[PDB]
Amino acid sequence: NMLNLLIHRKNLNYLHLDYNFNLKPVKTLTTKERKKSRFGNAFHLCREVLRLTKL
Amino acid sequence: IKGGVWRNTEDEILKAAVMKYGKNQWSRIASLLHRKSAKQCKARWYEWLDPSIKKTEWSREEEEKLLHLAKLMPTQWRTIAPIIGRTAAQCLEHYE
Amino acid sequence: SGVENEDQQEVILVRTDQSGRVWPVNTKRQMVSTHEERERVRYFHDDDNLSLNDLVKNEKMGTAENQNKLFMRMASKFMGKTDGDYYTLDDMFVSKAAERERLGEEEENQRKKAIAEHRSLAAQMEKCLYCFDSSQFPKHLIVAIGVKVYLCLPNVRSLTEGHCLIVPLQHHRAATLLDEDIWEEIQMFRKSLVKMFEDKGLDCIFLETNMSMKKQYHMVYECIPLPKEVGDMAPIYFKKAIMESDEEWSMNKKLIDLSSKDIRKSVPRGLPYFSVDFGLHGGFAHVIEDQHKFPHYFGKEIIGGMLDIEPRLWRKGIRESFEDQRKKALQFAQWWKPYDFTKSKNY
Amino acid sequence: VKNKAPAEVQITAEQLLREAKERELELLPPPPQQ
Amino acid sequence: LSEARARLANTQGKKAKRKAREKQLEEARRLAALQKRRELRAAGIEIQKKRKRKRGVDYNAEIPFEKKPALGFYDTSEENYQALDADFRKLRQQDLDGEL
Amino acid sequence: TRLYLKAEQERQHNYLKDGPYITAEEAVAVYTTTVHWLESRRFSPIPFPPLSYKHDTKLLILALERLKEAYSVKSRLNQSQREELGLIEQAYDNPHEALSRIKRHLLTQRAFKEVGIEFMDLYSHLVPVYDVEPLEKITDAYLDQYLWYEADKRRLFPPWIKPADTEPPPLLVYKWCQGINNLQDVWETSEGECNVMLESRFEKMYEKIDLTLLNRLLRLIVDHNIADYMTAKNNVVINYKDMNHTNSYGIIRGLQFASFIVQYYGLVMDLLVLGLHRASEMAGPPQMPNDFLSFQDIATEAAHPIRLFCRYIDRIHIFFRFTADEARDLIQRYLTEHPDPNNENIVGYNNKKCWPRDARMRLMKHDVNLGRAVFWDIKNRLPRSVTTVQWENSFVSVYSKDNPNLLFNMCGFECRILPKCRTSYEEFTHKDGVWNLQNEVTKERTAQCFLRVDDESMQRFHNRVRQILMASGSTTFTKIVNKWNTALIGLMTYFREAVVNTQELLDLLVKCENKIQTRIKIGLNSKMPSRFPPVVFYTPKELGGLGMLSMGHVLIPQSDLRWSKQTDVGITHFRSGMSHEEDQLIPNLYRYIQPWESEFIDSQRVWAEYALKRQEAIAQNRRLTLEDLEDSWDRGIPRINTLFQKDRHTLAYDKGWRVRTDFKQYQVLKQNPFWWTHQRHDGKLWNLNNYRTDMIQALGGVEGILEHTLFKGTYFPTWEGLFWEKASGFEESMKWKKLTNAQRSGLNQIPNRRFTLWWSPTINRANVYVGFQVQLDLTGIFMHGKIPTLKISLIQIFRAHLWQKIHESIVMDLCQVFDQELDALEIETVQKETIHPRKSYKMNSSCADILLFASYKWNVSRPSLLADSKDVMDSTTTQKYWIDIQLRWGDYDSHDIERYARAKFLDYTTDNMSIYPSPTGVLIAIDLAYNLHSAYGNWFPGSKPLIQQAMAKIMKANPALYVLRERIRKGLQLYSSEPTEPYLSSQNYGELFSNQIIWFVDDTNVYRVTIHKTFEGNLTTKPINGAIFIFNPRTGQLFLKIIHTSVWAGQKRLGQLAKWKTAEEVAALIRSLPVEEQPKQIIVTRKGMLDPLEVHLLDFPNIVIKGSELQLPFQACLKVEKFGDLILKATEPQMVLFNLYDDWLKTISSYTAFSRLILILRALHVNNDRAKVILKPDKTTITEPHHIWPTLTDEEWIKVEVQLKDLILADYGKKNNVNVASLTQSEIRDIILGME
RNA sequence: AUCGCUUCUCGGCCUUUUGGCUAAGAUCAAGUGUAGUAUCUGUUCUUUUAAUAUCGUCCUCUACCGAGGACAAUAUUAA
RNA sequence: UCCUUGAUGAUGUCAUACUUAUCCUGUCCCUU
Ligand SMILES: [Mg+2]
Ligand SMILES: [Mg+2]
Ligand SMILES: [Zn+2]
Repeated sequence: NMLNLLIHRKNLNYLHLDYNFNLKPVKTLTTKERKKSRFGNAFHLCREVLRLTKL
Repeated sequence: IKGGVWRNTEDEILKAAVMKYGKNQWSRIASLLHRKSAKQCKARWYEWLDPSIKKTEWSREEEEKLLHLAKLMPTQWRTIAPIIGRTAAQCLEHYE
Repeated sequence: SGVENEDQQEVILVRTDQSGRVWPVNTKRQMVSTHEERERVRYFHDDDNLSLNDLVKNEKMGTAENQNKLFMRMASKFMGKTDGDYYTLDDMFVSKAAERERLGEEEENQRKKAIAEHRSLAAQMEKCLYCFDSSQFPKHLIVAIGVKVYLCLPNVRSLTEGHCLIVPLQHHRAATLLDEDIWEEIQMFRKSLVKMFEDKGLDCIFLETNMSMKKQYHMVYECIPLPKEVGDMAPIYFKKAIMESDEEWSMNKKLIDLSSKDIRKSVPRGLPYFSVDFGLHGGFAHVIEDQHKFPHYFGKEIIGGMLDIEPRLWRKGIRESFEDQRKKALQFAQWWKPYDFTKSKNY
Repeated sequence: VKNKAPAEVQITAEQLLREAKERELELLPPPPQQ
Repeated sequence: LSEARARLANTQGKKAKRKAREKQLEEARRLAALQKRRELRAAGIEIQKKRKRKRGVDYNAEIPFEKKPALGFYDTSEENYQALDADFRKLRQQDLDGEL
Repeated sequence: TRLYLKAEQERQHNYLKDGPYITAEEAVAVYTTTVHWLESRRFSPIPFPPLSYKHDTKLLILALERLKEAYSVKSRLNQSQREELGLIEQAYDNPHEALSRIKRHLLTQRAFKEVGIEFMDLYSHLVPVYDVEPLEKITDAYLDQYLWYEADKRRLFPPWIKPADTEPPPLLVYKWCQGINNLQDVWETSEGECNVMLESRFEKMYEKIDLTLLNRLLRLIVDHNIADYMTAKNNVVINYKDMNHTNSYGIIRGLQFASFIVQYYGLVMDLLVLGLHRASEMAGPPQMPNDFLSFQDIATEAAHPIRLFCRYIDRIHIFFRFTADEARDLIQRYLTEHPDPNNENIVGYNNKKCWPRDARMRLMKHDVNLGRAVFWDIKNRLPRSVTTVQWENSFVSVYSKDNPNLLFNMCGFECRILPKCRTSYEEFTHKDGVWNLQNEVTKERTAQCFLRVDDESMQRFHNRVRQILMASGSTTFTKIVNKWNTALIGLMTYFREAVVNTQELLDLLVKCENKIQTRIKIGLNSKMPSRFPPVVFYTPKELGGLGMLSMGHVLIPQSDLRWSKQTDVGITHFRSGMSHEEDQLIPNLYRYIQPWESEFIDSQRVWAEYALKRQEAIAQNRRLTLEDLEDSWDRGIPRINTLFQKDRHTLAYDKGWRVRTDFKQYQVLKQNPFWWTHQRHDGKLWNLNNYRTDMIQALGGVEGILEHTLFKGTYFPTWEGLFWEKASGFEESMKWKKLTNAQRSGLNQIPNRRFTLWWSPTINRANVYVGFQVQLDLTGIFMHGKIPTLKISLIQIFRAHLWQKIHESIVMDLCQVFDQELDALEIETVQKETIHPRKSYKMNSSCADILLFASYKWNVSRPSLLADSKDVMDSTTTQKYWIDIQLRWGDYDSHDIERYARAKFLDYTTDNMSIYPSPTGVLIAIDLAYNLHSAYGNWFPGSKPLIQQAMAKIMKANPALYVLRERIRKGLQLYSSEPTEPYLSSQNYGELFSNQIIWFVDDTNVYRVTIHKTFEGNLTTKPINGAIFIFNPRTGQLFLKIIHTSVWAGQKRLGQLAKWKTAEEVAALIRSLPVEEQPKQIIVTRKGMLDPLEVHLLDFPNIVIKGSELQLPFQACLKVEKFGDLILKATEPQMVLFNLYDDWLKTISSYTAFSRLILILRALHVNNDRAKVILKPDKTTITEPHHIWPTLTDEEWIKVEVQLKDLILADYGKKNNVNVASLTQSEIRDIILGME
């Protein structure tokens, strides 16, 4: 809920976090949408910690 | 497929292009004159278009210093030429 | 198919592949929809139009590039910069599966096959010394005429004494691109020129130099006779100069041996092959990569270097008197009178 | 038919400068009377 | 000679040449929107438009970054200034600016 | 470079201000010494190159070749290169105009255009590269050729001027060592005797050549016009971007003839150092000059302390023999001029720290003072205005009663010689790094030479590899490896046996090798973690590898020596080299490169052997053959195969080419490692075929190598005739002309695509990349890691849903096999499920690819494999039977298809995610990357021998797998002659006469043309009516399709659509023909029809189309007057029927009639006129108008068969000059029926 | 002479004007053929058959409504 | 006081000539 509330607050409606913590784009992205939706090591590292805990 | 004989039109465009671009941009000048490269434009400038090139008649003391330097430095016209104040080609031609 | 009325006529639009097979040619980006509900379902814009038999057809007809068409477009400006991870060239490639401009792929393909290819072919064809109805075509250096090939003599001062050529009637660009009937008629001229030059006490070298198969030069099959005390040394010079030829650290293992196998079933249909033959016994072959460190002559350089001839003969030629000195064909015809097989009317 | 003959005008650099001044490829027109 | 004159004349780059054309296009679309709005006000149709910007409308509405003139030793509360004569039957865009 | 040109303008200004430095007394001394030397040698001055010089075109060709060698590596050319190559090609195409131009510049020109300068960065120092005008460069190159040829005729240079043509630099060091050994009593120290070795340089020799005195000395040597040209050529303007000065004092190194000036000025200073007397004793008399380290007498050797003296270009090497008296006297003179009260001479004395402590020079007061004193005496002999000699750049070594060793360092490697009479104490000979150099007189080994590589050459190699790792074309993986291989073979084939004695250089080789491998790995990103397969590096470039060479003890893991193959029995696992050993260790280059001592001993042997061989072969009167020559091909000092160079007769005029190649560094910007040799004169000097061969043997053989690759995905039967094709990639005109090197930042791994595709079953492994292992898009491919160009390749191979179509094509084909074997097994009806299409790329579960509906029951067996034999058993499970079809994409770790089949069976039948209708079905697993297939499940009786044959048929005939294989070959650009579809070639002819319907199709006479002369005389080409010849070899029915000229309205030049009209008419004929008479095989005479018909018969998938190596004379059948009059007189396309077996089948077998018809048609193709006479000899013999050939009884048929057989055989023997009475029956069969 | 207006010449203000840095930042080159856009010139509308696609009634299912099937001619193009 | 409304056809289109985000190049002529 935290990770996709962070997604939905940044208006990144074209991304999808599935239930096994894979982040995938719903469609094919433009250059501007791809420059906008590039996350850093904090979001992805927390996402992968949550993937290990869900395993 | 570059070069050949220089006409008056190319030389006047070369003069005006030195007036615009300067004496340190020769590939911008040689883009303005086709069938002439940058080395050719630079050489044509320093050998027939620089207004320090004395195109007048040789005096007496000039040719005396010419014979003295040519006996003094054998076949060294790029060294003799800034001393007697002429182009090395003119210096060699008048010596011959 | 297409017409392309080339200033009066009709030319049937055809395309050649790498293997030289000739195929009839039939006649803002919107980022189409490469997904579904959350799932990736197709990459390219026409992944649901092609059937399996249509894929078999396009695989048989298709020219051998399939990467260059995308690489040219994404090699261009305003494409962004690959910033290491999260946007590689692999997903830059995926993002360029846009919507082509209403059969624009078809129009460009048609335009390339038709107008560019035809123009190149016509240009080669009109300025060709071969392919009889051309512009230059000396026409008095002809000695033979056969079913589909003929003997000719070169346009220039002719490196050796009995220098002759084995030329087909049409542009074919290669011996591997020939059919078996034309090759068996070239081999009859070859077996006749060997028997003629052996009875004169000379020897034979048959050269074939095929450069890059996209320039459409005419096929010509050399025949350079030279003395028997020099022709016995001829496999050594070519064995030495083929291994010290084309770019070091090659891929294809230089100096193919054609003594038993022969050219047709030694070098695949599609790639350059300088080849040499020593009389009747086949000699050596060399698949040519790196078309700049391989001279387009290469065989007359070795022959004119072992005969100690000046280099003006092999590169660029020396022209002769346009009718006077080019009556060496009279001398060649009285040599080739007992050995003519292209007629029986000798009553 | 082209004729090679020595001319009389003999175009110079300052003539090129004067004929280059009147090209006016940078002077924007004034806005219209509104 | 023609290329010589055309290259001895030029001093501007890509961005200056696109900005000059962009200024001419902005002037053209301004006169076009001016004609449309003048027709809508002449016949009389009060279609309102939008604005989507943070700053910019603060210029005509009020004094932008107003500093009051410092006051002292002389009363200056009584005196005032007289506004400009409108005269909207002779006045032109060139007239407010002055001659070039 | 900008700081250098500031200092250089400063130096030229200080020369023009501060006058000559030369101090004219000293210049008169130099001039007069040179005059007395040249009159001492009776030297004949070089004239002007004459107007009718017979050798001038040879030297012009040599000079043009050397100028053309500069712009051969690159392909990006500006205007100056294009003008330069245009002038070279004009000088080829008209040599006498060029020679007139060159002689006119040599007589007249004295002011020259400005030259450019830049610097080659060698990472430790800089080298000037000079840029001269092309016309001037051609004139200079011819002048240089002429000067060196006339200097070698006139014997200008004595043999101590060292870069001579017939001496490699290791041969120079070897001659120096054995010349020290062959001096008289050179190792004796009993009465007090010292050896001194001085090694130094002429510090600023180039920089200080006064051009006036240079004019004086050149006018002593050559004609005054040539000397004025050479003097006025050195005085030009040097430019760099803003900077212009005039070279008024030094010389230009980058001139084509500057090598001659350098070696001659060094000769003048050799006369200054030695003196005229000792230099004349070294050169010998002019009537009988001696070679390099040889005097006339023993008494002339020991006359003076200077014994041996060589000069490499600016490096000086003198050897000194002193008696104790002369040594003490010269030390007294040095201590007189330079006293030392504090014994400080032992402090500043440099010694070589490469050798161990017992091996270096000891510090004794006498030896240190003698070394400094000999250096002082040689240093006083040179005026500091001419050149100087500095102590910090030189090394002196004294051998005495206290020093058992003298150290020296001549070429790029250092060496010390140690006599056995001095302190060795163990007379050993085991090391390959040593030289056992024998005394000449006694023929006994006196001393040993120990060879190490100099530290400067090691740092040179390290900077070379550092340059390879830079240079932005370093992401191509073959650019890197080829530059590495070139630098490595330059290093090894220069320093052959000194490499293994130098441990730091071996460690440096290992380190640089791992660095360029790490560069390749970072190019694949690969990870920091190891177990990256070394098979992708060291594999020869013909198998798709990099062809990387090796000089380090790297080993391959045992897990790489596993491979397999699927035959008719099943899968067979083969293994390389398993007993207990781990000796698979990359054949590193030192064993396969011959040491120099073996070269030098072997070369005199093989040249005397070749001399005797060609002497006995010319008296026996036979020209030399490739076998006896192949005995001694790669052996010699100039390498015996160099006698067969393209032009040896013009390389006899190329003199002074060692120093010319050693001064190409100042002319060409590219640095080569073979600056000391060239293949034109010296030969190849390395051969690595044994190395490549047992590299292939060490990696596991060719079979064990190709299992790492997608070779099985290409599905070539053999690997033999496979040729690679880098001529059609993206590196093309668009790439070549792409301007903007920031293009090569995203599109930088696109050269690497084919390589990355080829070795993809090892790069995309689990055990090479610890990774998250995502599934690729619509595939059963799992991509381990993020290999830069693999995903582009796998998307372009599987474009347009290829997994789904391969799956539904195997399901449909296996159903269709089940659609015809109903009444052999126990059935009702087979049925194909319509599941979701997203099941091919679903590894976790699957549902049902077919369902069978058996009549009563099937006691099936048990789960077993597709390649098992026996054991039918338990329960019956009525009405239900499922198969599944799994498609995988295996890698090197996991491509065992049977283990995969049983694993997925036990995982799919024992869970709840995948639910099957029955527990009694089978799944069939197929590996698309390896073309392997197997199965594991419940086999009911009579199903396993059906599924074996069915899968074996489908794995080589499925049209979707064909698209897969051809797209893999497409992306790999890998071609093949020698395997094809299996032809009819020889042994299959017996299969022509089976119960099937087989056709022969001949389109030889479709596009036939007639040539006639016009009013211009120019011959033109007009078409005639053609035909298509279709023949039944099992009934005799003929289909003649007349192709009219009208169709040819539309090209009429080269045609090329003829093949297509023939394939279209054959397809239309099969389309109109009913299904009862449709062919099973269509065998075509011409191979070019094999691809179009296979297109136009895609609607008829059951037709096999085969080519013929065995050619048939079916073109001659249209030579018959009936057929020719039917074709040529026609005006409408039509299908006409015939039978060439006219009435033969009543009494003759189909194959006897066919053999008779082949006899008749071949005799018509060759015999003609005589065949018609012999087949129609009598008017009373008749033929019927419903038939073609005359009515004969069977004995008459035997007679005419023997007759036409003689017609074929005698004419074959006539056209091949062979006897028909010695031919065996198989040869007679291959002559008559087809072609051998 | 002084004051004012108008010609004419000239001086001083005219930096009111060249708004950085790096390896002068680097390099230095073309021809032909097709396709698209713009401009100029010339001349046109309104007031039977072939191919492709799919409101009423009847029946069945589910909770008057919805879905499915069948039936009744319709639309386009050419002579 | 010229008359004096609740509004489903108008100016085009085609052809030829002159300059590209396509198209193909790594390329040559001619006399003594
Ligand atoms: Mg950027
Ligand atoms: Mg610009
Ligand atoms: Zn031709």
